[PDB]
Amino acid sequence: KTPITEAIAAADNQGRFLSNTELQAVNGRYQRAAASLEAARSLTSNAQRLINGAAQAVYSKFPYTSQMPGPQYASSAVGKAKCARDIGYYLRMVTYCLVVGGTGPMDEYLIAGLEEINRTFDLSPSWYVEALNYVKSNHGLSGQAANEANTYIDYAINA
Amino acid sequence: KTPITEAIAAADNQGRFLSNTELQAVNGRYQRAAASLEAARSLTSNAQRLINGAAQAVYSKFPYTSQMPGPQYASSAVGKAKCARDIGYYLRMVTYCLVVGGTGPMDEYLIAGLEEINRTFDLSPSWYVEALNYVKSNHGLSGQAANEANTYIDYAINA
Amino acid sequence: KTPITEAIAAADNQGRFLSNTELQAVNGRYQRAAASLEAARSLTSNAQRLINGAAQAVYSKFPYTSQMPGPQYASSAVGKAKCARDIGYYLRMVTYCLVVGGTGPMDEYLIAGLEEINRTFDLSPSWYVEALNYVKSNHGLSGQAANEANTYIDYAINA
Amino acid sequence: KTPITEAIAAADNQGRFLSNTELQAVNGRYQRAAASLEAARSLTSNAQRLINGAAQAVYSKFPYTSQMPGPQYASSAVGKAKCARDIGYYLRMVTYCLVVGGTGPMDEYLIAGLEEINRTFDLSPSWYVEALNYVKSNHGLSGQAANEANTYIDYAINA
Amino acid sequence: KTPITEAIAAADNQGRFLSNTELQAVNGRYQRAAASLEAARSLTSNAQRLINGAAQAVYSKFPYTSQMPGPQYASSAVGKAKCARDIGYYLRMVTYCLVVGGTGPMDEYLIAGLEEINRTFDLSPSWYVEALNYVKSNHGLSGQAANEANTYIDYAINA
Amino acid sequence: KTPITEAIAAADNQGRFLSNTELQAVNGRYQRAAASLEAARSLTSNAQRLINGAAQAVYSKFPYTSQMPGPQYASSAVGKAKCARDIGYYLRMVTYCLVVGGTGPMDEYLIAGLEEINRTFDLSPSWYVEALNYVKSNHGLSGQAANEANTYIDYAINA
Amino acid sequence: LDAFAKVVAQADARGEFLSNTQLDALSKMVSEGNKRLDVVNRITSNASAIVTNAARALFSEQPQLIQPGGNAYTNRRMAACLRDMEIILRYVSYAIIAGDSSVLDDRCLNGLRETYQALGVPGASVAVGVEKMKDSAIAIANDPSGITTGDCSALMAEVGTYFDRAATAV
Amino acid sequence: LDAFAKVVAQADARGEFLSNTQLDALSKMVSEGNKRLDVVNRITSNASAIVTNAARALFSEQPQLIQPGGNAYTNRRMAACLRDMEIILRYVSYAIIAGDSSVLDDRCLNGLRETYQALGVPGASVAVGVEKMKDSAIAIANDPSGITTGDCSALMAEVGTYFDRAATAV
Amino acid sequence: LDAFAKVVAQADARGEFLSNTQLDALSKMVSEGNKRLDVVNRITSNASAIVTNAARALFSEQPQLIQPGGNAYTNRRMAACLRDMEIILRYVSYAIIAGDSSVLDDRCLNGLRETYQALGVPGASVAVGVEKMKDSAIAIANDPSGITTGDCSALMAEVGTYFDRAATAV
Amino acid sequence: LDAFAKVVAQADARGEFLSNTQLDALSKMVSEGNKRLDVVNRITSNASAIVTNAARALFSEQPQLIQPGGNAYTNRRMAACLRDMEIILRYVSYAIIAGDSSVLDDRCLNGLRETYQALGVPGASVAVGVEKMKDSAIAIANDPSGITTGDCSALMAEVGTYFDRAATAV
Amino acid sequence: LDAFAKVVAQADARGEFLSNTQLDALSKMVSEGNKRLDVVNRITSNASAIVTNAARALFSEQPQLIQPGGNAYTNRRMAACLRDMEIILRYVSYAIIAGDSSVLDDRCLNGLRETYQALGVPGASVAVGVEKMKDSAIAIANDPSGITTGDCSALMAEVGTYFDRAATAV
Amino acid sequence: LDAFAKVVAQADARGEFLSNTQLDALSKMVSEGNKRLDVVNRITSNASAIVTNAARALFSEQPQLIQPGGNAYTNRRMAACLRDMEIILRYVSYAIIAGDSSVLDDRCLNGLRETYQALGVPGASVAVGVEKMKDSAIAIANDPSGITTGDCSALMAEVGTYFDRAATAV
Ligand SMILES: C=CC1=C(C)/C(=C/c2[nH]c(/C=C3N=C(/C=C4\NC(=O)C(C)=C4C=C)C(C)=C\3CCC(=O)O)c(CCC(=O)O)c2C)NC1=O
Repeated sequence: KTPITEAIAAADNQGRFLSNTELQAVNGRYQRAAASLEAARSLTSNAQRLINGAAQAVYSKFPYTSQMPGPQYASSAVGKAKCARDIGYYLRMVTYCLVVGGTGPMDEYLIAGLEEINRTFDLSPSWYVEALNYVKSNHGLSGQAANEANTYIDYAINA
Repeated sequence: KTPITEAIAAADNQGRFLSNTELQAVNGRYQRAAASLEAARSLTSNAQRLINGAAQAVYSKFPYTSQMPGPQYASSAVGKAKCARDIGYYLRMVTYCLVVGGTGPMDEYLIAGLEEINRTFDLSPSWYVEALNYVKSNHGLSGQAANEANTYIDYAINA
Repeated sequence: KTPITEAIAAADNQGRFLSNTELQAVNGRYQRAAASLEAARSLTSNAQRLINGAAQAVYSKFPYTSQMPGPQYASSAVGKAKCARDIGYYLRMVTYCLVVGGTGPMDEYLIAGLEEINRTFDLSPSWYVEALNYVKSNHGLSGQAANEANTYIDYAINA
Repeated sequence: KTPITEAIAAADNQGRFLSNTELQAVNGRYQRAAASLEAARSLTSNAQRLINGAAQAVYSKFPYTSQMPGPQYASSAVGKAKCARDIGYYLRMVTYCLVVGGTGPMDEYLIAGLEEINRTFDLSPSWYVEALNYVKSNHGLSGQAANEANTYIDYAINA
Repeated sequence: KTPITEAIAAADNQGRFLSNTELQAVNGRYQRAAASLEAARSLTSNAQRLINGAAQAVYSKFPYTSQMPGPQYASSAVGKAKCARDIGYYLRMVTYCLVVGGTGPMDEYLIAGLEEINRTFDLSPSWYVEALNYVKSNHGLSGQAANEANTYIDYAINA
Repeated sequence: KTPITEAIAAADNQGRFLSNTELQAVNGRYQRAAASLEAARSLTSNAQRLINGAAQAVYSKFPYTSQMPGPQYASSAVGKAKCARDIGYYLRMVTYCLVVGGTGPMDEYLIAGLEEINRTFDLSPSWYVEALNYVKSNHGLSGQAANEANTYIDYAINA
Repeated sequence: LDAFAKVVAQADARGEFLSNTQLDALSKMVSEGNKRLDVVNRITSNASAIVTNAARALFSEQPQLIQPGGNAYTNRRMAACLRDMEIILRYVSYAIIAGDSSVLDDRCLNGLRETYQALGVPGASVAVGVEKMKDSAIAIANDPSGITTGDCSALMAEVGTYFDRAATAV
Repeated sequence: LDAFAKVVAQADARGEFLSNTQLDALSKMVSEGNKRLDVVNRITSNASAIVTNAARALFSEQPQLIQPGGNAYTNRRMAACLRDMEIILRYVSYAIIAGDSSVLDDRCLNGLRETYQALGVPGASVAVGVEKMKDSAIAIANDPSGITTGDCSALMAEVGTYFDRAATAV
Repeated sequence: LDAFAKVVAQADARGEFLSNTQLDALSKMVSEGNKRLDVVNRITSNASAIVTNAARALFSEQPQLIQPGGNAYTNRRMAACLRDMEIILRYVSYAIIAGDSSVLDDRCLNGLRETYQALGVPGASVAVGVEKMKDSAIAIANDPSGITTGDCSALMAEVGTYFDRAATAV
Repeated sequence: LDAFAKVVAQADARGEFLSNTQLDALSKMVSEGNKRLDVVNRITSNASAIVTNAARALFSEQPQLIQPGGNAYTNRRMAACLRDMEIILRYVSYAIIAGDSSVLDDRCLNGLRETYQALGVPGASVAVGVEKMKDSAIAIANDPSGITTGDCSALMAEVGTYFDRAATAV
Repeated sequence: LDAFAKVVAQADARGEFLSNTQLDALSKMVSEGNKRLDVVNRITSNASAIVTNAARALFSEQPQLIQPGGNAYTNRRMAACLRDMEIILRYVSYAIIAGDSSVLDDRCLNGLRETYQALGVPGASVAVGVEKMKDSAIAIANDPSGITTGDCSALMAEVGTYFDRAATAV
Repeated sequence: LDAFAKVVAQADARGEFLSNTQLDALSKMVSEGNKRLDVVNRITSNASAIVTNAARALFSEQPQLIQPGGNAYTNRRMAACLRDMEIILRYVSYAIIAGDSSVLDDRCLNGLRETYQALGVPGASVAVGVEKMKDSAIAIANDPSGITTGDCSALMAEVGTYFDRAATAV
């Protein structure tokens, strides 16, 4: 899903050519590109700091994740590496969404099957919600670029 | 169909809330409103001249429509009044499309069942195609307002 | 569709053998063969005269078809040849219907997709309706052979 | 099912008007009426003799039906009255079929659920097959009226 | 169908693992095995006597089957051999049912298509019902082994 | 779902009467009743101790649940009362399962919608898994009554 | 049911063979068969013009139907309206070949008044449409030109009843 | 629901564990289990004859049902009628194994009076059919021959209630 | 296609009217119509006995088909087998009324060899079954008793071809 | 319909072009567009917490809903209940982007009172749930923090009307 | 995929953030956006004439297609043929708005060569049809009249590739 | 088939009653029944941990499966992968209660190698996953703690064969 694929899908589901109704939708996608790309460029330049910062905020909000025995926890070097990896996956998905003007990349690569994974591996949604909140609180963006970044971050929180 | 109803429909067909993917589509609808409204205002102010002008162009392109016996023809006062009425319906539908940013009004009020009507009442698509071409040639619009008006006029021609 | 294929189809749709109900239907098909074959033989012997006669009647009813510029018109040698070809197709389909006791040949070879073709190539149904009326007015058949020929001609007019 | 209802059903299943294909089927139904009505009139005049004759032939072919204990048998006055009643039902259904030019009356009133009834009440198909054969052997019809009567009798035997 | 396959089918139809609900069903299958196996062993040891005994009881209940002309009857050496074969099939199916704790073997090998066969070959259900009653009256089993054998015999009678 | 309702459902889904296949399943349900009822009676007598004991074990395994701010936690009197209530619901569902010989009561009253609830209210599956493990470790049952109780406890853990 | 099947169905409910008098009446229906087929053939062969000319006359009489806000305004509504006229004539034509109105009652008219009341389709204007098709259909069926001369009065009365039945139903 | 699930469902609505007295009552249902299975097995093993003999007695008592014009006249109607008797006995038999009438109420009887009223099936004659199956089913279930001797009076009363429930419902 | 539609379809592919010679040949098919209807009527009126007697003869000749382990052993397999014989005769009978084998090829035989090969149904034994139905069907169709005397040799040859076509196909 | 399509649909029923005054009003809706998108974005971006916090407050106020025997007792019922809150907020959010309540009326609220009455869902408690989501949604939409300062009073009133419409409907 | 989603999908497979250079390239696609929309709008607004004029030219060049026996002879075949031209142009137009051929490959072209080979549709004649639509579509898209003057050469090359891709595929 | 039904099906193909020796072998399967139910109960009661711990060990051994570009990378692919492990264990568990692999062959394994080859799922890595579930399942089933002591070696060998059969199939 991007505004462009959605426009096509809407036309194709009715067996018809693209109309102005869909061309105007794509115009909107181009109009918001400046903000989306400002956010994508900033989040990307700051990726290392935001990822490692978020991981540390999560352990401090939930100190038990540093100490409880079990593979689901960041109480080992392996666990910590998994946690930072995961948060990096979320931040990367946010940038992909920004770049395409839609939730598609997060939907396909991350949200589909998310509930099943968290349940199976005993990962708590709250840990990732805090990481996401740290990113939101710490990206340092302003204006419509912050709106854009926060829309997708909040999309993940809702998921 | 308007970009707004399409955005809703895309969200609702998947049982989900509106995402940025749909909000950006609606942004595009607002961005093209200036052009669409320039066209709607001009076509409307000039409606009488464009309708009666188009009707006269059709009779001159197809003089037989002024003389052939039959209720399908403008060879009576009733027939002429039907023809001018019809062309007025097309122009009015173009303005409605402009106003909503989409083909919906034309689709619902005019295009659905069009083929069946023309066939049943023995009305020739070519007569309305010429009226539409007269409007396009004579609205006097320029810039993106002409693009907008012509997109919907051409939409009707394709229909 | 012929009375025979319809009889089979009615039996087969219910997974059953042919009953008297269907055999009597086929008897009716044989009983009307004399009339149908009288018409088919006469229309066929007179094909050239009826086709070229009908084509000329159409141009005289609609003189604009001889003069208006456009590939849809008989205003060129190519156009005239297309028009006479087409009318020949209609007359040939009428004979095929007569020969099989049903609308099948016209349905399959001519009526399916007819509306789409006429619309696409900007051919007016009225031109073919007049050709058909000329054939009806000029075949010279009488008695039940005229009934048969006219049933199929009128079938095409309705289409 | 009669040739007329079948003609309608064939038209209606395709959402179309009756064509010549169906009118010729109904013509066949009228053409075979003379034979069908000769048979119906004769079978009806001779109903009492044919019914009581068939019942007696069945008991003589299967004498155990006159002696074996059980409600399924003609070994009581009640049983005999049921048997003659049943054979009368078959003969009456044959006349109805003749009258309408089709199997409909037998199909609806007798054949639907026949297997279930015979099984449930322990009635042997062979008893009714012999009754039917007696009727065929004893109606005394000739020419196409015999063909007609025998077609429906044989239809029941097949059932 | 056995209690085990049914347990699996119930789990699989819901895409779930076997629960206690199904394990307890299989426990019941093992608990009734003693009785079922007592019956299967006795019926099997006594198969020859029960089969030939039942066949003779059927001819004596329905003496016409020894005399009436036709391939459906035991009025020939071939016919008698078919009849004894058939009764052997029923007894063998009863033992199979006992062995698996369910109707599956009879259902698959004998009951599916039974009505169609009896009808087609003009075999009377009553002949097999009497054979089945002879087996029930003559197996000599007691206690829950008789209950088991009679349940399946009665199952066939109902069929 | 109980072995009895499942037996009915299996018969009804095929439009047939109960066969031995289903009666044997119900026999198994009665055979395991002694063990199931031993467990149900013991778990019930010991309900208060097991519930309050499990709740305390959960807080000691996950001390953060006693201190972290948020309505999802047992860091308030309300929270603690919710937690003990919940564990009581699980124990009560185990007894209901025992009593009916199947997972039905837990399935309907607790497992359907479980994932959605835990996710929505930010309750961690691990907290209830520990409560369940405490019950298993502390019911004090032996022999097949322990097997029965543990089957349903483990069923909930799997859920 | 066709007219023959109706007689049978009444007789089956009484458990009776048809009398010679009833077989005579059925014979008579067969003697009227060629005339009845002409009627069906003539109405059917002119179905498009029958529908179209009646609709045109209706809209001419009742211009409010086609004016903006009218029930037949817009091409989707006009198309629905033309299809209703065609459907009604189609089922009436089935009733004529059957010599019985059950197909028209069962598959077309049953529940239609309710349908229109729910949609706000003016049933009374439909009735006017159906009555104009009646008048054209009979004038066409009963045209003395191009057919063997004879008396079709009974049939034209019967055709009348089916169209009137429809107009009443809507 | 079966009888055990019913007790549970009532207890869950009050948020309660079952008392020892209720567990005792459930134990008692288990002690009656072999008798209940005999009842189901006996009725089921004789289902064809139960249905057929009851229908035969019904048609014998009420010859108008099978006379031309009667609701069970024609083989299609007779077949529907036999299938209704079978269906009712089938659902009654499910209620007996369940020790609860909810399956019979939910999947068979709910809406059936209405169904028959709409079709013109004589519900009262159905009731007579069901009552004759009741009488045969109990005489068969409660046959002292070929079974370990004991008292099934409570069960035969309970079986009665399901058949009566059906007869009332139709 | 029927035989008339086949001639038309060949002519339409060449863009031609039918010649008088071809109209004469079509006339001739009509003159053979009553004989063809007798053929269909006779085979159809005896369909049950044709199928049953052929199957009986087949199983008599090839006892291994019905012995345990045989493809027609068990009542479900025997029923499938009888239904195949009926289906084949049914489609052959359609081909006879059509005067063309396309319905038999399109709706029955196309893919059937493959079907049997996949199921392990012995296609060759099917062929024997079909050939015995051929022999009985022709002896019945061509019975000089109870019909106006005339020569049906051409038709009986044509009937032959459809049955042989089926036997070859399996 | 969206608000623009509504104006068009009213004008089409009168057969009229839109006046300059009506085009001015449509222009004004476009000028309010960025504010409206903020409203939708803010409510949507907080949808989970809006639903969850309102449900929590509801169950806190009305503990009988969640007590054994209560309509929201059991996890299946609680899940249905949470899904209803989500569905209602979802349709309200569509109405806000549309500037028209037809989607909320047509696809959500129409028939819902009846639905709840049939299920025994306490419609009035639903209404309380919807009103708490209203209060949270507006406080979130109208948060002066993190947005360009301006006056959204007209919009917040309009948002109010959709939530109130839902609460009235249930 | 659109062109932006393609870049993302390649990056996700490597587990990488997009580089500034790749974000620059995506920016550049946005700067070409108005031109691309003109291209789509122009081709779409002329779709009927593009299809019709190309088909006319095809049949003119290859009269055997429309002669009796030809693959586009009969109105049903001609209609199928026109619909194929429309479908191909429709999917090409989707590829142009997407800046990626995956929709055209996935939903149109994949398996089409096979489809035509099975039906006997002359794939090569289709290719000629597609190439004439290419030539008309580009001449229309790249018309210097009625548009702000600038250079669309890169786009017209890209449009070319989609039409050529289709012509190759058939 | 279960193991009892298999013996029957082999005997039916030969047309034979089971010998006393075969009835003895079936008796012996019944004597092993409680042990077999323990095996099913133990594996099933630990199914979640069996699947999860095996998948964890697999991904630990083969980190490329979960790395970007890996077949189990992304949550949708990981979820598919976990579901495959669950499905395989589920069908293996059915085979254990049945004492026969036909359900596992028919409903799970048949065509699965092909499925994976078409999707690019690494069948060999699946096999490793299945073998680790085998090792855990047997260690759990054969735990000497909390059960009446006896010898389950034959059963553990048989369980082995089903897991190995699956691993071979993928
Ligand atoms: C449907 C539910 C159902 C279950 C779950 C069930 C289990 C079950 N397993 C049992 C025994 C047993 N179970 C085992 C099994 C083992 N012993 C071992 O040391 C090892 C490693 C195994 C591994 C499987 C053995 C050896 C016995 C005693 C022998 C026997 O009863 O066959 C028994 C006999 C009573 C007892 O000994 O406790 C029962 C009832 N029965 C049921 O009806």
